[PDB]
This record gives sequence, structure tokens and C-alpha cells, in this order.
Amino acid sequence: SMEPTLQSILDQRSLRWIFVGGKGGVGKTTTSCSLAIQLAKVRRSVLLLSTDPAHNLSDAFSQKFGKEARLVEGFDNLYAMEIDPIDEAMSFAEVLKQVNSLSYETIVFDTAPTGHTLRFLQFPTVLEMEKLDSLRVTISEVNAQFKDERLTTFVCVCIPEFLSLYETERMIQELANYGIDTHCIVVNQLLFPKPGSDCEQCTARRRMQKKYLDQIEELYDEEFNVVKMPLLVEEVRGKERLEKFSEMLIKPFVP
Amino acid sequence: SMEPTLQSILDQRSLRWIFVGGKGGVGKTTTSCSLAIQLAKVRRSVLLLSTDPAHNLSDAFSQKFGKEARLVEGFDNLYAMEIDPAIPGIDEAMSFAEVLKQVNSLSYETIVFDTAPTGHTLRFLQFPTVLDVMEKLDSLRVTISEVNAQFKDERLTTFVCVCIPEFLSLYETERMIQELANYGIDTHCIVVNQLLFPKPGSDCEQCTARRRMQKKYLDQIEELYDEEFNVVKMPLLVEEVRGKERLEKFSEMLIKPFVPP
Ligand SMILES: Nc1ncnc2c1ncn2[C@@H]1O[C@H](COP(=O)(O)OP(=O)(O)O)[C@@H](O)[C@H]1O
Ligand SMILES: Nc1ncnc2c1ncn2[C@@H]1O[C@H](COP(=O)(O)OP(=O)(O)O)[C@@H](O)[C@H]1O
Ligand SMILES: [Mg+2]
Ligand SMILES: [Zn+2]
Repeated sequence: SMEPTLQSILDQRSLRWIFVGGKGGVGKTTTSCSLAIQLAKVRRSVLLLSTDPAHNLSDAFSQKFGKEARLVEGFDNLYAMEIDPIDEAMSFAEVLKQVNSLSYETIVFDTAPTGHTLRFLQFPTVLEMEKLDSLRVTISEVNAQFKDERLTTFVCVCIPEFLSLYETERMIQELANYGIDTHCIVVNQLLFPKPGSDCEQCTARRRMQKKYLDQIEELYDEEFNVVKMPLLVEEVRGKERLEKFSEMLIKPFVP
Repeated sequence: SMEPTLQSILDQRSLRWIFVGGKGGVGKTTTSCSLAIQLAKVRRSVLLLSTDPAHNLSDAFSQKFGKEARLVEGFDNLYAMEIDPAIPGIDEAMSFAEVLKQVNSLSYETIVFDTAPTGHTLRFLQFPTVLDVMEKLDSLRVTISEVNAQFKDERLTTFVCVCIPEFLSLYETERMIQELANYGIDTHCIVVNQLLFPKPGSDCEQCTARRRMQKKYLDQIEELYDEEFNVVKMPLLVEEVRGKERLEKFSEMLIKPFVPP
């Protein structure tokens, strides 16, 4: 059993590429932000980077963002940008490369669902004139970065419900197969009924969710920071609301 | 104002390709099923076809499915299958195009498609307008302007839009409906999903507040689209919607409004 908190990612300075994965709408984006916001507080600079074809960085922050970096309003520290790149994975490689050797200390990546993330990792192994070798070279480098776990982890976002956790599983697992590190799970949108209330629906639900959770724990307790975040009444938008949510990431809502 | 039900899709016999779209996890797959289930009840046969680079038909029905058609357990009528297909997007759509052509020539009377994210269906459209060996660019040519014919024909093809009350989802439904407009393709239904109506008689801050927050959205959807979209409302159930059994039930509401006071 480890802290149910991301404190550890705060602590691990080595980190250069933090990847947030999970299933469509489990709340990936929302975290990516929260996480950045939180790192942004304790790093020199943090670049938040969306690849998802539909970008919601902007929407999340209420702020037009481009393939051009820029300061996030209400910060001096944190930057965000939204771009889009057999062979789609090649344009992606290029971005990381150039970015990687940018003057940003840590990057939190947002992207197209476990799906693309997946195919891409697989790739290198796929390939198994001198520009042939030139490409090879760089991929190879990039891949190593990936396996180096001082430089790269994944956070797993998910909510309690069959189809999401089933990804988080496979995902964690391929991450294992490809020799890439990952030790956090943001289980999100938990419903805790407000104490003192009897309310069929909330009770019943906390029941149904609870069930999943317990599992998650039992499975992963010992090796994953398993973070628990409350499902808020309102969407999580605005620097303001996001800062707040992001707190919990770091110190457990425990009501 | 039209009925808040998909009765119209049951009624519209000409339909051949029903596409269910919306944002990741708003409940696309679940409807696709429910919708097929219900059509299945009043068509000769229905093919439920997934492209999501995912395997969620199976998971939804608890049943291994493949690029090979097959009978859905507990039905004699309904079939489901799951596959995955110098430019980029180009190779890709080529693929998809070929699927449909392929599949349009089976007996199945009506097909309900499940698929890869607005991004992907979107690429498809932007693409055409845009767009004994080589004698072959001719053949694709042909395949697209027909396929794309059938997209533009509103006797053969609509979209159903799925979504739930929350900023980001509805903002897609909007753009989507809109591009659908721009590309001359029909669409006239909205399954707003996951509504929370508090059980009557219950005072319960959170449920109240939420019904408040969602309600706000809904009222809107209605005002804007009341007059021209069947705006269907579906309750958010305690348990996941899996199993033929559970999906049958759910799907009912698709057709006859959950209306609890
Ligand atoms: N714990 C939560 N409570 C309330 N709203 C949330 C929560 N997590 C996410 N949301 C809202 O629900 C939507 C889903 O979050 P998002 O990060 O966009 O998911 P994804 O990017 O994984 O599809 C967003 O509109 C967000 O504001
Ligand atoms: N209205 C609802 N009530 C209860 N559970 C639902 C409802 N809609 C969807 N679900 C379940 O939520 C999860 C996601 O639904 P899904 O159809 O997979 O979304 P998508 O296909 O858009 O990614 C699945 O558990 C689904 O069965
Ligand atoms: Mg789906
Ligand atoms: Zn309640």
C-alpha cells in the first residue's frame, strides 16, 4: 500500500514525459491539467501538450491555444499547446524529438485514446538509404527514453465501470510488456454520498462503485498510487476550478 | 416539437445505414445496441457493425465477435460484427469505403454502425469532396461517388447523436450536426443520455443540484432542437448496461419515453 496521492511525481524530478492515458471521457484531459497545474507549482516550467485531434485544453481553460506554445493565463510558469502530427506514428516521433530538447523542464502529454498510444509503442518492434538508418536511429533513441523510467511514466485515468477498468488493465499490461514504467492510477468521478444522507440512488451507486474500487485496491494497492477523486457537481473548468480539483490529486479527499 | 422517441427510425423503412456518433463514452455503443435490438424487432434482419478500434460490442453483449458476421445469442434476427479497416488519411478512408461497399451487398436489411471518434467519421467526409493495375484509380473513384452518394441520400442514411449533459459533449453534437448539415447528410435525432431525474419525494442535495445543473442544458437542447430533432431522453441507470437482458430493457425507453414525475 502506497500513498493514494501523486506526491511521488511531484517528488521525482527526473521526470520529463508524463503521459496521461485512459478511456474516452474518463477524464483524461481534466487530469492532465490538474497535474500540470500541480507540477507547475514546483518545477521551473511545465509544458502541457495535447495531441488529441479534438483539443480540449483550450475548452478546459477557456483559452484559445495553438501549435504555438504559450503561457497559461493566470500563471507565469505553465504552458500549453495543441497540435496534430503503417505510418502515422512517424509524425508523432518528430514532435517529441524536437520538443524533448526544449527548454521546458517537464512535459505532460494529453492524447488520442489508449488506442493510438498503443499502436505507436508497438511500432519500433514493427520495423525490427542511410535515411532508413537515420529514421531508425532516432526512433531507437526515443524508445529508450521511453523505457528509461527516470524520464517517462504513465498515469492511468479511469472511472469505476466495466469498460474503463478493462482498458486500464490491458494498458498497464502492455506498458509492462513494452518495458515502460507506470505506477499511478487516478480513479475518478467517485461518488461518495454526503454523510448523513439516506438517498437510494447515491447509496446504491456508492455500492456499485465501491465494489470496483475495493478490487482496484486489492489488485494494485501495493504498487500503484491509487488516487481517488470526487465527482463534482459542476464541470471542472476555469483555472480556478481546476486548481482546486488538482489539490485533491495531491492530498486525498478523505470525507 | 416532435416525439421524444426513435419511433421514426423504426418507421422509416428505407433506412440502410444508421450511424451513431457522439463523444467518447457518452454512451455511443450502448445505443447502437439498444437501437439494433429494437429494429431487430421490426426488420427482416439487422447488422450491428463496429469499427471503433475497440472490441465493445462483445463486451456489451458478453460475447466474442469477429470480422465475421454472426447471430447475437438470444436472437435469431440480429447480427453483429467487429472489424478494423501518397496521402495519409487517404489510404485510411479508402479502406472504410471498401467495407461499406462490401457490406451493402449482403442481405442484411438495415445496418447500425458503431465507430471511431468524431475525428474519424469527420475525416471521411472532408475527404471525398476534397480527395489492369492503374486502370484502378477509376474503380476507387467509382466506389467513393457512390458510397458518398448514399451518404447524401436521406432515405438511406441518417446519424443519431449521442450525448450527455455536460459542456464538452454537447459542443460536439453541435459541431457534428452542423458538419452533417454542411456535407448534406441527414440527421434528426438526439439521444441525450444519462439523465438524472431524482426519484420523486427524495430530498437529496447532490441529486437535486445535479438535476438542476443537467436540466439547464436539457432545456437548451430542447429550445434549439425541439422543432426538428427527436430529442430522446434516457435515464442513467444504477448498473452498467450489459447483457441482452439489460440492453433490451434500456432500449425500450429509446422507443417509449421514460416519463416519471
Ligand atoms: N470528477 C469530476 N467531477 C465533475 N466533472 C468532471 C470530473 N472529471 C471530469 N469532469 C468533467 O467531465 C468531462 C470529462 O472530463 P475530460 O478530462 O474531458 O475526460 P476525457 O478527456 O478523458 O474525455 C469534462 O467536461 C470535465 O469537466
Ligand atoms: N444511461 C446509462 N445508464 C447506465 N449505464 C450506462 C448508461 N449509458 C452508458 N452506460 C454504460 O457506461 C459505459 C460506457 O458506455 P458506452 O456505450 O461504452 O460509451 P461509448 O460507446 O460512447 O464509449 C458502459 O458501462 C455503458 O454500458
Ligand atoms: Mg464505444
Ligand atoms: Zn442524491
